[PDB]
Amino acid sequence: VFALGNNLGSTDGYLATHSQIATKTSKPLLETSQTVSVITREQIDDTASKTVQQAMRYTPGIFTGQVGASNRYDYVVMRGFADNSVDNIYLDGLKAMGDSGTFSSMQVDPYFLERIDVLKGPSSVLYGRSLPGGLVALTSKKPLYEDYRQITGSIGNMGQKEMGFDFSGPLDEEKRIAYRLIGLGKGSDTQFDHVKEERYAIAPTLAIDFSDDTTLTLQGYLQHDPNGGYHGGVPADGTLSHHNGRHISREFFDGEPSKDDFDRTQRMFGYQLEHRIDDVWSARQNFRYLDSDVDLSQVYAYGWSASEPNKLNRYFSGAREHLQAYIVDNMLQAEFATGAARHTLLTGLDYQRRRTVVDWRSGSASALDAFNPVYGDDAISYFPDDNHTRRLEQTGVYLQDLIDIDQWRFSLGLRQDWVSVTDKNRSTGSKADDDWEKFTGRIGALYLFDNGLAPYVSYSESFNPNAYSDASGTPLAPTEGKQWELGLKFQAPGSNSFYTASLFHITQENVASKEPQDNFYTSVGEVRSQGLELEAHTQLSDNLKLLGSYTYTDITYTKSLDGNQGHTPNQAPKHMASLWADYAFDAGPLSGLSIGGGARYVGETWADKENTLRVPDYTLVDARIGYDLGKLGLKGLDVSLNANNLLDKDYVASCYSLDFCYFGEKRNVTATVNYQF
Ligand SMILES: CCCCCCCCOCCOCCOCCOCCO
Ligand SMILES: CCCCCCCCCCC[C@@H](O)CC(=O)O
Ligand SMILES: CCCCCCCCCCC[C@@H](O)CC(=O)O
Ligand SMILES: CCCCCCCCCCC[C@@H](O)CC(=O)O
Ligand code: NA
Ligand code: NA
Ligand code: NI
Repeated sequence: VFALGNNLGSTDGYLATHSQIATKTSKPLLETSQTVSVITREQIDDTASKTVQQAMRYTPGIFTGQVGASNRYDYVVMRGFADNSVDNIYLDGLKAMGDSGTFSSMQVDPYFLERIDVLKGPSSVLYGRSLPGGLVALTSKKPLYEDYRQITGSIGNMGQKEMGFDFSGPLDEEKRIAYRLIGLGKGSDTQFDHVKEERYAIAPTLAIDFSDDTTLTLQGYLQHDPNGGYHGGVPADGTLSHHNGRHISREFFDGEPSKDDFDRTQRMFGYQLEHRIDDVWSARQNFRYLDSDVDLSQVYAYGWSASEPNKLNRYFSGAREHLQAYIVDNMLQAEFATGAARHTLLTGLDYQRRRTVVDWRSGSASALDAFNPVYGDDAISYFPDDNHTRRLEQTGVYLQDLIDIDQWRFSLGLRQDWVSVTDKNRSTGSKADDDWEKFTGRIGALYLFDNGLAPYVSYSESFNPNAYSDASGTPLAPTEGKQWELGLKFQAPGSNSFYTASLFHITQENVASKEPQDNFYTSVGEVRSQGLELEAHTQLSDNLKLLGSYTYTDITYTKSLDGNQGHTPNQAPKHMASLWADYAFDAGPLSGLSIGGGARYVGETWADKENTLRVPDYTLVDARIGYDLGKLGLKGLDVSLNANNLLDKDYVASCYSLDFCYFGEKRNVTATVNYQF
């Protein structure tokens, strides 16, 4: 039923049986030599996660707090590696292709997805450039071959309101052409004064069966965000502590209302072609093109002003960016036997190409009182403009073999990569132009016991182009990740329960390092991240689903010129844990009702790489109640009330440095109505 490039599992409540993310071909999680979590549509809905980042808050090895209550972009820190977290997202097989070094990172609304898979650790062997911590792969909704219709409505605090629809179905008498059309409109004042978020999006999709051997899928995703919510940060002095006498509200807005814009338009046109050649061979081509636009205009705080007492030193930052990008992945796979051994041999060739045109304005703004701001003084005092064109190109050739034999599952992969990047400075004339070729390998071995236990060991690699440069303005060499993972998976034969343990050790080399006086880097640092991840999904009866996680992460700088040579980076909790439970009353008095709840604990973190100051820990509580009106004669209609951060904690979710600390989201309460067919 076509495994190449599909998950092809089966899902039941919060638990899926298979995935494609570690292998690029459907494999049962139990027989897969990597740590892989999967978050279902149902999980996303039950926790009322507004955002792919928020949707990961019950998953071990993941930190969701990088910018606190900001929703503009999706920051997912994996296994301690925060440094280019916007780039961890892949969509229908293919990297998202935002440009991490500009304001043009892309955002996928969760209403368009059906699933989210997380793969832990270095993963370049099938994806090219990526992070040492791993990757997140989103799977979008697809056309259906029986008629389906949903309409959905939401109201909330902070002025939240959402409407959305989702029609799918067969288009022809013979059920070989199918559509899906998904639309939404969405808005929020946030917790923060004078800010809106706003989105309108629509996703059409056509699915065409060609002979008995081919499917073609045409895809669009048009999204427009006329407002970007909030993306500010404030000093730790006055947030984790008192500044002179005061404390700095979690509703505080560091900008100017008359100069705060964030307008993002993102359009994707894509296709997936699946083709069966023989009983042995399959091919598959995935492709997507992205044309984005960002206009941005903001005044933002950078520390206390040194001459004015209770006011924040502030700057301006404008941008107009046009990004155009494309990505294609070609795969050819064979299923054949050599004696006792089953082989699944994959080769493929991918190609990425990205151009981004960026006109950046900047300058200084009047200072602003941090407790009793007076807005209005929006005159900017401009610095020199800074205009660039930026291109990247990556090309990969890769080979994988999955060898099955007796109770062993083995895994081999190689990949050759070619990366070119170039920056034209249209303001000063100058040009950077640099290219690297990289080789990556992965090897895994798992053993599948008769009773449902599956120990596995795995070795694996990543590379990623370095964000930083040397004294001559040349980029540093790419960073290299290497990981040994040792893991244990369990599912009892009968049950719908699943358990996982992973011990891992990751090394990151070529990390940028600077002597504090210097303003240019050298690639001479190293980071080591090791820890333990536990994950439980339990069906305790037919009415009760549980998810449990625990995460121990010891990440430090094992080599650093900055003076931080045994420190833990910021945004890296030593401990995290979570627990979520949904109860659905079967029969009796409360039939149709559902209650669920959860708790998430995040340990203390450092505010700074110097480790001079702690961010306190926090436990947040989320809750829900739902009712199925099908019980009472209105089949398909149901209704829910959700609350995240039920106890309305103030807290600093994290800091990026002592100058930039971020508040966690306050209590968020959404009530929802869905009518199906
Ligand atoms: C279990 C108790 C809670 C159940 C409450 C169910 C009712 C849900 O109402 C939400 C429907 O409202 C959505 C309307 O939003 C858009 C309309 O406004 C236009 C804005 O210009
Ligand atoms: C109900 C959902 C509303 C749909 C929102 C999508 C907005 C996308 C803007 C696309 C504009 C270009 O296509 C027009 C052009 O080239 O001039
Ligand atoms: C086996 C045949 C492949 C099927 C056709 C797909 C070709 C994809 C074009 C990619 C362009 C790069 O190659 C350019 C390069 O960086 O050199
Ligand atoms: C059968 C396998 C054929 C493989 C074709 C490999 C082509 C790779 C060269 C293109 C790489 C660009 O991103 C950078 C560049 O070339 O400057
Ligand atoms: Na892994
Ligand atoms: Na938004
Ligand atoms: Ni616009």
